[PDB]
Amino acid sequence: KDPLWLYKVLLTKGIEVWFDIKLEKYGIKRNNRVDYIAKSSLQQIVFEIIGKTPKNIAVPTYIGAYEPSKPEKWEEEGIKYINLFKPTPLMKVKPVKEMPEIVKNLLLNLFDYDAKSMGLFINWLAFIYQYKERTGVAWIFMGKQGTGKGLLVDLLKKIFEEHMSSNITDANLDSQFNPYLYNKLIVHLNEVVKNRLKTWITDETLYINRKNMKEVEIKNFCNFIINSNETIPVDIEDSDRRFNVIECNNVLKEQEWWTTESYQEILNNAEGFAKYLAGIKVDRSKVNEVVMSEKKKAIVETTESVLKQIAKALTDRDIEWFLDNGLEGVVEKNIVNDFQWEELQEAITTGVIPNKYLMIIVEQILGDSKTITWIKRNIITPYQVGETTVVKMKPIRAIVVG
Amino acid sequence: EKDPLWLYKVLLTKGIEVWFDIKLEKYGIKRNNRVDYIAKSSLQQIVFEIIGKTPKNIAVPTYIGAYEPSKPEKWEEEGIKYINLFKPTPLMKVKPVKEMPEIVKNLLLNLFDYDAKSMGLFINWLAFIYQYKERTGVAWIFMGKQGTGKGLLVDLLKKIFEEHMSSNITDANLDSQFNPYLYNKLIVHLNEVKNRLKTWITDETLYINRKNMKEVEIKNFCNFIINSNETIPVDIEDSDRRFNVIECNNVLKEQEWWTTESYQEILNNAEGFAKYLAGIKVDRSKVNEVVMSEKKKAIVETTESVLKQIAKALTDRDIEWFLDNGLEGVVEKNIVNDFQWEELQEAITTGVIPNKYLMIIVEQILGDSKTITWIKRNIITPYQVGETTVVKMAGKPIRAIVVG
Repeated sequence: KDPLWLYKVLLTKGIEVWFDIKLEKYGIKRNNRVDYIAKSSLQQIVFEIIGKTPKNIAVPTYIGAYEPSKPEKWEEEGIKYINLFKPTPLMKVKPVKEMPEIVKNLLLNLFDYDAKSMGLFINWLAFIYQYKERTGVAWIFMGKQGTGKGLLVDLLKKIFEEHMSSNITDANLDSQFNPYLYNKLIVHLNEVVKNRLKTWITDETLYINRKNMKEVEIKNFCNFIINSNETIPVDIEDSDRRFNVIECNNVLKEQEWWTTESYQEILNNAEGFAKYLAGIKVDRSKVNEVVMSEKKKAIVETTESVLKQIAKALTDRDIEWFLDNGLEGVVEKNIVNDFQWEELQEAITTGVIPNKYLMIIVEQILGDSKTITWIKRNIITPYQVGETTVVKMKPIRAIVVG
Repeated sequence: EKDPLWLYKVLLTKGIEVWFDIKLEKYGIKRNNRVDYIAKSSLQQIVFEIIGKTPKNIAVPTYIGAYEPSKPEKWEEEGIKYINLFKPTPLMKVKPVKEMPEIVKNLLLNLFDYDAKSMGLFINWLAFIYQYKERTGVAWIFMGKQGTGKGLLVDLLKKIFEEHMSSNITDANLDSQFNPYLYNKLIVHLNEVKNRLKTWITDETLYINRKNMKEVEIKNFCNFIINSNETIPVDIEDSDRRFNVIECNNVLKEQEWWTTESYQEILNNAEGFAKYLAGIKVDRSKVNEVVMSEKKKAIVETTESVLKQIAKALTDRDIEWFLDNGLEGVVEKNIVNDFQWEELQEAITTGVIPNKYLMIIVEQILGDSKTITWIKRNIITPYQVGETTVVKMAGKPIRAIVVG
């Protein structure tokens, strides 16, 4: 008669049930809680609610989708959708112009009373809180322990609730399942997958596999915060566009304002901090902004290969890089004359290096004797420094940069 | 039917509480302080035995199971209705006692080597777990040799906590795809993964995967006890706030008061020990307190990199660290005259070290000749010791590193 009678009677009781062809499960949405259950589970629910087990579930057929920018239901290309994003209490919160003070001292302690980066991080957080999109930039908090990184992720975890992943470590990565990425606005990882993570930052779609559900490709809303107590947590390239790095070495127990209860006082102020974020006026040009802090510049120049730097010093004829790396030791160990010591650095700046001097340079930077064949296949050829050639210096075989 | 909770009420008469758990799609049955999650066909076999008939529809409520000792047996938050899965074991509902049974006191004195401050700090930690039933964010590592009583202290606490404790979790259970040893536990004991464990101590939520149950995120109540007979059981940073370390080298067979029966006499005193913990006056400012015992400081400085210690010595211009590590050998091998041996130390103390001396210093500490490129890529640059630059000393322009 009416194939949606049960759907309507449960809506009166504030309960919205549909069938999700995509997962072959029934969706039930209660009081800011969306569950996916099998039919036999849903039949047990409606018997408790309406006193009878219908043999046929008279409910509509929607496609579940987690999109926080869209209505409770919408449709596109004829297929009708129902939304799986339901905000937690502390996202539906009245704005505030200024944040609770003990929360303000926690972040100031984290950012070392630097306003530009702390304000840039809060602008990033506020954007996630208000606009609920993927930013494509992640924040790495590192340094020492007891600095507040663990608290700020428990502070945000009370704000974002089910939409945040807390302390995902290699134990969950080794799992065949992906639950920490399914319908999340923030994903926290503890300690750090060099490319597995760098991809998640800018992916729109991930394959979500979770236990007793179909493996499904959903759109990606994850923003990553990464805590690490190692000196070099990840390999970062010099052209990077994904990572902001903040090193904090101020321990919270050693500060003026800290008590034992401050950990739970800061946590019991989650409402105030959420109300602050709700009131930030976001600058959308600076959510995907990364800055090259000298801690990040430190991570990059320890990470990038030394053979790459030799090749690029060779390319830019940067004699000053070689002498910063101790090339002048070649003369005090009398490997080279004072006459030949000026021919050798002439060869670097000139971009025409005889095989004789090519080995002298590489062996003094690297600290072991390398052959010309090795130098070409590990420094010259892969980084395209130049061509090995006969040059009229007598016929000297040299490499000409270019 | 008439009342879609008729069956629920009739089993409560027999003292039996059954619900349906939307979160696990299983039926929960709670009997005599012990909770099961079963399939529908199993629960129908249970109620047939109780009421003599098999209902077609299970007239029971729909709750969400949650393990929170702070909350009532049922409650609600938002519209969602909850039922509690924590039900304390007998020796948690027991009348306190002001003083501990004697044979249990000699074990803890023996474990802690008759030091009261550290033993009392551990009992204060235990008492907090017993009285307040929360996660402390601090773990205890018992170390040393074998027969000291650490294993017995774990069977003693396992009789108190029973179902709320995980006993002798080893590498076999970690390699399993399942997590049952962390599901609804107040104490978790590990026998003998540096970051997997350092995170569990301070996490609020774990993803619990168990055999025939859905993988589900639950609240974390675990406090960790760690036994190990290796000299360096874990890597500990100097700023650590999670670990207390106790090394014990008193074997119990070698002590005066020990007999064959002492092992099971201590075990038959679980009630007396539980009542003592119930009566401890807890100081909560000291439950998450960690102390750096001389064994912990050994673990820290065995673990931290030599390049980090060099980099920090360079930073603090601590000439005495270098000579503590034998830098003066540079003079006994006549690598250096008596005169640059004075430039080399003032170069360290001034924080301005010519490349010439920087390689001499590093080679005598590390024991192999390293290049300037290597020193910057592994000591200078990563720990931000300073900038390599041309500095004008005397008349020549000397390449140096300026600490700052």
